Amino acid sequence: AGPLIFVEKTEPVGYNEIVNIKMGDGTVRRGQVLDSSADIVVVQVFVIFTGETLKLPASVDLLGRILSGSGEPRDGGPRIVPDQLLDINGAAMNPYARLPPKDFIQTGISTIDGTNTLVRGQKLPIFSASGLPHTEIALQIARQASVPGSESAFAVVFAAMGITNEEAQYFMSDFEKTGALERAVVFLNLADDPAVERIVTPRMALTAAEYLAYEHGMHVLVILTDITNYAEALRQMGYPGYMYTDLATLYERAGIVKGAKGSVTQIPILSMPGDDITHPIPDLSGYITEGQIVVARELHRKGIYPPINVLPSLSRLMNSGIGAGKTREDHKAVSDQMYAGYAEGRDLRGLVAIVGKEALSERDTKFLEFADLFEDKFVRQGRNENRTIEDTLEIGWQILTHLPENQLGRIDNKYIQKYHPAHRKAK
Amino acid sequence: AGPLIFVEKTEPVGYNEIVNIKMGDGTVRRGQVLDSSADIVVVQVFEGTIFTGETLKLPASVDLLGRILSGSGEPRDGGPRIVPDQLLDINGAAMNPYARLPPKDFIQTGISTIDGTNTLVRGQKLPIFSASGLPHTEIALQIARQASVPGSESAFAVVFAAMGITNEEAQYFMSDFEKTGALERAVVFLNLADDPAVERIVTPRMALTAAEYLAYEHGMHVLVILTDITNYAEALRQMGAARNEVPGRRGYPGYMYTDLATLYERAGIVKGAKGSVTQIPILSMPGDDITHPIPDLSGYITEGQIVVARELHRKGIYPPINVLPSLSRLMNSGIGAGKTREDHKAVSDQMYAGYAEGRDLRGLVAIVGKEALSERDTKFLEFADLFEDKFVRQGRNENRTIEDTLEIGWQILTHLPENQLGRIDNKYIQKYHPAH
Ligand SMILES: NCCc1ccc(S(=O)(=O)F)cc1
Ligand SMILES: [Cl-]
Ligand SMILES: [Cl-]
Ligand SMILES: [Cl-]
Repeated sequence: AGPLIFVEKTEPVGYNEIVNIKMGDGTVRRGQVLDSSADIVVVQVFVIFTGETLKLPASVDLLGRILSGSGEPRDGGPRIVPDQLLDINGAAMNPYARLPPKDFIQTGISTIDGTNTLVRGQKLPIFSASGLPHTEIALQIARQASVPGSESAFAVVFAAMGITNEEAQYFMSDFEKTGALERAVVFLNLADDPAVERIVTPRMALTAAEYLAYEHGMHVLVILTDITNYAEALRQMGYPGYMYTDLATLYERAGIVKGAKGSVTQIPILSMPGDDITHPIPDLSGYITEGQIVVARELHRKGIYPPINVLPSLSRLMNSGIGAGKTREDHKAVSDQMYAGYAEGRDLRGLVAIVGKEALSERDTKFLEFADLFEDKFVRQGRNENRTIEDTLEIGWQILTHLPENQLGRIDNKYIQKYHPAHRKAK
Repeated sequence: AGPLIFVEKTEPVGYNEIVNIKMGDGTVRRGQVLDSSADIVVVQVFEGTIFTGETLKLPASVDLLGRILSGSGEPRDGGPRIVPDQLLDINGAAMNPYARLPPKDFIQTGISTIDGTNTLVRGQKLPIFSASGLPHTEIALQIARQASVPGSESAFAVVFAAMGITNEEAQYFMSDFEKTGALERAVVFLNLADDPAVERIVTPRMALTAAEYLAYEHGMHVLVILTDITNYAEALRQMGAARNEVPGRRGYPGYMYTDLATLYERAGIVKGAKGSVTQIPILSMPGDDITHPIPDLSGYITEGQIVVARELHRKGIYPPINVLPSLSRLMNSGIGAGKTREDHKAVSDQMYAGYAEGRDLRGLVAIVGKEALSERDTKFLEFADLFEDKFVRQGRNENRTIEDTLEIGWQILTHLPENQLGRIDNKYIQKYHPAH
């Protein structure tokens, strides 16, 4: 029933106790205690205890720290000294502007920047499944993401839920050794930590991102891995009917912030369970309103990292993040043409398995070969290969040369003459 | 080793047996047997350069319409075997029917969350993405009974192919097609769970060959509904050379990586441009990836998808389609003046944006409480309820024309302040808004 609000444990409470919760403006909401850890009370909202909301200790000094799901140090450092104590439920400060997401976030991964571009303020889930490398892709984006040319500084907030010890040490090591830590706040919730902390983890993370974005004028990228495990924690506390509204209190929290010098961008990982007997398939579609990045078993089976299939992927806001002054003027054309040539080449793989390879026409054979060049040169890149959008677009142009120039129906002749390697002038 | 073909069994055969096959075009192929049922052999052919067989054929005639057949094209309806005009091979090699033209123009399914916001166009492949326990079967059957091509000079037909189904489901589909009269414009292929696996593998090939024959030889727009590609894949991963082999590992046969493309290649406008083959495949998320790895179904998703949402199912709403993750990539080629109506794109864009905003505000309401939400936000919050209750919700038997759909859209859009309709041109507000 009713939505979840998190409260600091200041006095003992009982199950089903009726309580008041003090909101950031001095008003109070009433609810009932649902559960609690030793330090955090979970309240369902509709003489008596009046509770304070659970707070994040907020400071620019959160950057470079690795913390638990409850905000406590996990890196052997001192507790955070706060500038502000901010309600993590999201209710003390409305940082979001009524503005659409826009302008480019360069992940350095061609199958996102090139064909499915992430924009500032967007929520763009990675949609994956058991046994696929969504975790490596999330960490690669956390190492590589930037906002080319932005006057606002950039930060990452990386929140991992229900993870093993082994995973935790791997994530800490990767952030530390690459320097990615120095612009990040990292929240790690272990599988064995109290379960209440698992559901507080993304609220801590989004609070930190809102504080950096709005009070320090930053574009902040929040990567949340992964929401299925968060759904699991609600279930443990089919999925509960209130889960769909609860998820909305996570996916409402994204966008450009007031003043438009900062933004909160989310990339949640939505992984489908590999055995629905023990882990039922949750409906996480509420999070998918601005497109998705699809991690595909076919590509992984073929030994290609990252195994992202651009055809089912989409970024509904891409056009607000690309072109002259953002990426390059020819970006939309090249994206459209690669998409169309790869879709045609893939259908032609079907055709070769109907009529045989030697029956395909010479033109069809160019498109068949293009689908292989696309997967081998454009989709495939190294774990630590950080490609600028220029790099991405020039790979695109090189593999597009395999097609007959007269078959480039998605590219304006003005871009063919300016950028196609057969016509472009050396400057 | 190349393509898989399907052959009339006339004697027992062994695995990997070399066979000569007379093809539908009169030429001969040599190939190796992979598997068989009582009456069908699956053969992988060799390029160019013992048992001699003929290919399994569809008995193609316009008199397939009105008939209920098995996966192999045998009658299920107590009628006589089809009398063929032509006997066509079924693997996709027959006819060479497809044009190099883009899909376009409207198919009216009568369901608003398809036509209104994610429009199906002639020649498109638009999958329904769903999961166990959701009503994807009912949606597939509703579109089969309701679909048409408004204003087209070409005749319309449905090919409905159901794979791996129970006897009770088969009984229900027969009754439904018969009782509503949808049968007279349909060919129905029913494959049962306990029919041979190889018959399940042939089932979508029979169906697509019938659709290509009616589209290309008879100038029809044909809508092929395939339910469920997941159950097709669960048969495929146990057939022939795939048995107990693991995707991505040595021993897994190359043809497994291209089989589903032999189904999804088979759609489009046909030569002559008087007809077309449109597919609505059902892709149910299987739930058992660990124990039954199948070919990746994502290859089927290139022109959008219709997403069936358990949230909406649990709220009591049918059809429980969530338009926000749903997409039709070819929608703009099927809408607007002379296809649907000139305000269609604007109304869809505005519904989509208000619904997405309202759904975000269900999160903000939970964060701050209803009493704290602004008057403007409350109107959008309410709009997402009106969208779900009035536009998404429609009856199983309710066939809305596109005009019925746009009119419901306008009505619910009057709940928003007119100055908040930023995706609708003023020309359209004055012409079509209920207050003007
Ligand atoms: N808001 C209630 C209106 C309504 C309308 C139809 C149904 S149903 O039984 O067909 F699912 C349920 C509720
Ligand atoms: Cl902790
Ligand atoms: Cl669910
Ligand atoms: Cl695969």
